[PDB]
Amino acid sequence: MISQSRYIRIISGVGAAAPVAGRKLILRVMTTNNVIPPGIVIEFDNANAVLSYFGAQSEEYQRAAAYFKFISKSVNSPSSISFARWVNTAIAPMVVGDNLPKTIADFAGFSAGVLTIMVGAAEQNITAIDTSAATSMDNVASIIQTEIRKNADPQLAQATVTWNQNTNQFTLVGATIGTGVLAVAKSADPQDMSTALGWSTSNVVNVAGQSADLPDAAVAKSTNVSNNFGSFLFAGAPLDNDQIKAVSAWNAAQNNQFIYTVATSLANLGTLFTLVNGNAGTALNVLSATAANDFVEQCPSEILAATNYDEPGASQNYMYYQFPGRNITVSDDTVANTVDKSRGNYIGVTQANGQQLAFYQRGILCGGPTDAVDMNVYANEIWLKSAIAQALLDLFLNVNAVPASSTGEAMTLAVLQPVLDKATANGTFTYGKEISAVQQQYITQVTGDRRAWRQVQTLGYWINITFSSYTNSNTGLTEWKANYTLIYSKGDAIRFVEGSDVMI
Amino acid sequence: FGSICAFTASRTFPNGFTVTEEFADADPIDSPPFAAADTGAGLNGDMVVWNRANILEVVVNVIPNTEGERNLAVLLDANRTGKDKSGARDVVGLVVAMPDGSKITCTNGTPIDGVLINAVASVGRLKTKPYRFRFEKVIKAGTS
Amino acid sequence: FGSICAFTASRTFPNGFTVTEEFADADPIDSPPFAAADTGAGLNGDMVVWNRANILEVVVNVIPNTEGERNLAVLLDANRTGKDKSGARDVVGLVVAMPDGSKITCTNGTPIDGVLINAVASVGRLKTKPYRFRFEKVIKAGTS
Amino acid sequence: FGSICAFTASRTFPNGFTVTEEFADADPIDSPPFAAADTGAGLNGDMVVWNRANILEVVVNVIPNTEGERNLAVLLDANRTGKDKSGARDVVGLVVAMPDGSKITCTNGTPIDGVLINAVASVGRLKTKPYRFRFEKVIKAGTS
Amino acid sequence: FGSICAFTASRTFPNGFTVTEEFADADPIDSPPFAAADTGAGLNGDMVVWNRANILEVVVNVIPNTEGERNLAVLLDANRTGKDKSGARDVVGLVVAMPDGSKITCTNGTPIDGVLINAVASVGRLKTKPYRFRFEKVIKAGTS
Amino acid sequence: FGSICAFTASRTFPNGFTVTEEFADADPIDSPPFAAADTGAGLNGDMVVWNRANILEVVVNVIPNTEGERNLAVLLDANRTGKDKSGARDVVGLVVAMPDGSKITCTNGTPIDGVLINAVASVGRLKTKPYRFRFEKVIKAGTS
Amino acid sequence: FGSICAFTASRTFPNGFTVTEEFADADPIDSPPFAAADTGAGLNGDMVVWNRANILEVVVNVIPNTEGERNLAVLLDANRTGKDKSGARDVVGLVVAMPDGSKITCTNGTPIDGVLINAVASVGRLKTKPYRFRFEKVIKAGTS
Repeated sequence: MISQSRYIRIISGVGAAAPVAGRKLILRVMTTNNVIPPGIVIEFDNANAVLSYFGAQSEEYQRAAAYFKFISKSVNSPSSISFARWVNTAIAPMVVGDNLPKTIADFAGFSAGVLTIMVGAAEQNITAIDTSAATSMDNVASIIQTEIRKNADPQLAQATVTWNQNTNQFTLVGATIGTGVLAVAKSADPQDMSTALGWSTSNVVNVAGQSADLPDAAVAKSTNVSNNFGSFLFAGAPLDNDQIKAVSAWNAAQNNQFIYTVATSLANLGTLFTLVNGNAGTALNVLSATAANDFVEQCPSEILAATNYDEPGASQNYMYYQFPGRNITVSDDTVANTVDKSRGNYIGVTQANGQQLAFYQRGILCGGPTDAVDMNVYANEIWLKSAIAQALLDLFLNVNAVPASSTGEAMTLAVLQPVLDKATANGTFTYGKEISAVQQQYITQVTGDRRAWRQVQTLGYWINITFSSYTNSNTGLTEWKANYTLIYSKGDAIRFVEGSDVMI
Repeated sequence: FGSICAFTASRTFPNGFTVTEEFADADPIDSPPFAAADTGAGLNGDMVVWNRANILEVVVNVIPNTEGERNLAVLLDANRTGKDKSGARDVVGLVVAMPDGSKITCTNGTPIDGVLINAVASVGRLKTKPYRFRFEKVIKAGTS
Repeated sequence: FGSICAFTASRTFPNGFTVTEEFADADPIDSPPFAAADTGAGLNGDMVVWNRANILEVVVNVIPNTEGERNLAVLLDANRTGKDKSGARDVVGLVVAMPDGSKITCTNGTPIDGVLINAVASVGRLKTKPYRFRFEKVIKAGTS
Repeated sequence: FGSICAFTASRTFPNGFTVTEEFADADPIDSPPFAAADTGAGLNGDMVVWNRANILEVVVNVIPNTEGERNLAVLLDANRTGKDKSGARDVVGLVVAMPDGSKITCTNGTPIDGVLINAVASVGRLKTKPYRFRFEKVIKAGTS
Repeated sequence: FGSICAFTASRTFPNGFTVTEEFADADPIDSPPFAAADTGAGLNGDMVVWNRANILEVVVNVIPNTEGERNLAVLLDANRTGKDKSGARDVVGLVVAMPDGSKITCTNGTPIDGVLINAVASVGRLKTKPYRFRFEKVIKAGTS
Repeated sequence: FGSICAFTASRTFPNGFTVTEEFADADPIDSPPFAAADTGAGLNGDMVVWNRANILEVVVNVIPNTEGERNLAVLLDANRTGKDKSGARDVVGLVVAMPDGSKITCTNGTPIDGVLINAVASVGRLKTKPYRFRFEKVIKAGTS
Repeated sequence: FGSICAFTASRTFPNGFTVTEEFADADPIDSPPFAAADTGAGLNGDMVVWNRANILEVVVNVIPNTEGERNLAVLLDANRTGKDKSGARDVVGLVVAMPDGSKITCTNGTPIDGVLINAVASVGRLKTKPYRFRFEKVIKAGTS
């Protein structure tokens, strides 16, 4: 009889939800674990995937378990995380691209006439390798390693072959460190390890000899590979003050695109604030010296990742969030006052009506007066910039041409209008805020048109577009551009309450 | 004289289309007066005032056989109600570019009125097309 | 100028007839505006919109004494209500061929208005015949 | 131009009388438009149609002082309602002979409107007489 | 041209008075149309007719300052309703003699409309006087 | 041409004032028609008549900037109702002297209509002032 | 000819703004007639009168693109009701300076009518802006 699942199929006990329904910023972690190859970025949609890939003992799983286990004021969860590799020390050339679960011990029968071809600087080959016994994959790796050692080539003289159980990757590390390029090609010999081993099939990652690089340069390569993240951090041991300052300056070079979260002690908090004064986009979180790490630096990242900007009411404040896993950092008013001068965030404890309450006390970012001090406005600006850029690129991609005339301006405004409607719906845009004389003068200065401050007071925003001509640097040819200006208001929030009780 | 209108639709015309033929003896881009408040006078001369609620209304006349008119007819037929036809619920947007700047943008709206087929007048010429619209939010960005 | 209308009837004129005399100072092939939606604005500025239901309407004026006018009168008299006369319930169809292609076809319809007998005006000429109609579905096959 | 009307009455004018003076600036032999059906459109675009009931109506203007006008006045006065006067309930018939054949006959009818006494206009001339009528059955014998 | 009207009142003017100045641009001796019957059509085409009841109405315009106008004003003031004034209930009679015989007589009637005081127009002349009337019985003795 | 009006008020103008500027293209000293009776006709032709109750109404147009106009404005403002102002309840009287005698006197009355502030027309001139009135009793002492 | 209007607002324009472009073929500074009393007449001729309550109304037309028109548009948009916008509840005042003195001042008022966006007429020119107003108290300091 037919299995009856051919017509109606019902699965019970899993109930997986829809993967993606909106736009969400996600955390990026720069780790020095040797498992991840330097040149790739890996995204995990669930904590169990991190557990399987890295292992239970790894600190990455410890971070991921805390990160995925978070519920915001609205019932939301991050649902995504990404990892990148930082090359802390010098690395020898390696070849690893093997993700297929081929380690079913199906290597017997390939013993006869092995001829693996390696395309290095100078090509060299390997004689027949006997893997008929195939007692274990470790033994097969050792037999392969010995036949690599048989060569007199400096790279292959002391090359090593390893194996990892949790993943399914076969790795070879060159004998020389600092410089070199190693690669393999697929041969036509039927008894070749090119197909038997993972190398030279579909995706294989080739990494050349590399010297140690600074973290500021390290994060740039990761951003070049992919930029689908927000609020990155550095894992492992804490960085030096100069390295932190350099990364902060690099982040400030980008204009309101990412947040840098760093964990510091009470002693070092005063010193860092002097160096990282200004440099918008940097968050300082105080670390407790009497307990475990607790990953306090991840506190703003989780709040950012939980937000869904497609839904109304997305915008939210950062000054009251309870993290049961985290521990207490400060408990005195004078210590809190000293920390607040340095614009540091922490978890503070207080008692009200016999109940102790602990929450993320502050949401202040270090930066200049022109920059957005609060975290919520910074995140809203990030989302707004991303949406506007995406809309403009879509308009360019889906039209024959955009004339340098009034028609082009009308087209560009029409494309941008729905994004502005969504921004008003989210809570990024607020209406009815009173405008002072200084702000009125600034608005009339930025936009030559007067009475625009009236519109930003009433409706809450103002936008206009013009076109002009310029010449690019690469060629002497003249081209045309467009310019637009957007003014909007920042919302206020209540964070302190005072009252008086009078009896008769 | 150099006046254009760019229409966009969320589903039918995601990228939008432009109309430039505004027709001869009809009034293009017409808007009825807007009522904003009402008053009442009580006995002994007291006056009370309250705010009324209304939305912006616009109508544009076009040449019987032009690309913009054909696109407008396509939009109206897409949103229309009929015996056996799918109804695409889409919100329309309009931006008007006048000579000497003065851009005006309307965000949320829908078609209201139209004429299904062409009609010939007594003189022997094709008649024009009303194509009424209504909108919710209006922003003026060209006071300069 | 080169405009014709072919009328078909379910029972009276199964093979149909053609009319070409569209008359001089009346409006031939006239169509009233078609209302498609209605709106309302609640307190605090919220806007709500719903779809109205309507059908296409067409009226054609003809010369008092012509073959097309006589066929139209025959069609109207068959469906009319009267003291002692059979009423043939038939569905009518109309296709309009304009110069430069642009065929327009209406499927389900019925006669509504007419003038029973000829009337003479003050100047001494015979008067015009309105012959109103309404239809259910309209399809346009005149993209060319 | 060569148009005549023969009026017959069951009681007052059993043999009938003829009228030929159709007056100058008013419209002789006028007939309002006739409505034959009504329609409604339900939700989802369904269309329903039903037949309305109506009768033929005709009005003829005449010279103030002529034999036909005097006979028409006699008929209206005979059927009229008054303080102390007999009311003769009679049915009227009308046959209209047009140039080039085309006879039109109306069978059952009654007078409805009129003007009781002559009136003088501002210019100094006598005014015309409306003399409205309505009928039940109409037959056309003017195929030629 | 040689038109004369004689008015009689049972109490105010037992012997009657005559009016000959019929004024220039207004309509003297005007009479609205008279409705005599109404009809209804039932389902399946049956027609039913009934008689309506109405009375004769007449209005005459006169020169602002003439003896006939003064007598008409006296009559209207006598029959009028006012704060403290006697109201004489009298029935009026009217006979109109046209050129070439044609006497028309109205028996029972009363005044309805008038203008109390003289009014000056924009050009600088006195305005005319409507002086409406209604009557019950009318007899025509002008067969000649 | 030689027409004057003397207005008197019981409280505001006990001795009265005179107005002589009657203005150019408006109608000075206008009076609507007066209805005095109503009638009905029952079945079988019986006629019944009853008296209606009405009062005299008069309106006078004046030049925008004259002494008479200013006095009329003062009277209207005195009698008017407002937020915080005393209301003087006074009875007004009017006597009109026409060329060749013919005095007309109205005893009990009150202002009804007016225009609060001056308005400018399109051409660039000040606009006219209606100043409507109504009265209770009218007596004519102009037999001569 | 030398006429100006100074507008003040309690919140939007605390110091006020002036308007001088009154536009050509529309009527600037127009005011409808004001009704102040009503009357009734009882049986036997008794007359009763009572005071009605009303307020002053004014409307001013302006050139489509001028500073005064832009300020008026700003005021109307500030007070208007909309989807998501603050509503500033402010009272407006108007003083009108005419040639040869004659100042007129209105104290408490509010905007009522306007046109949201500019419209183009058939001839190809921008259309006018009505900008209606109403006020509670009016004082005249123009005796000179």
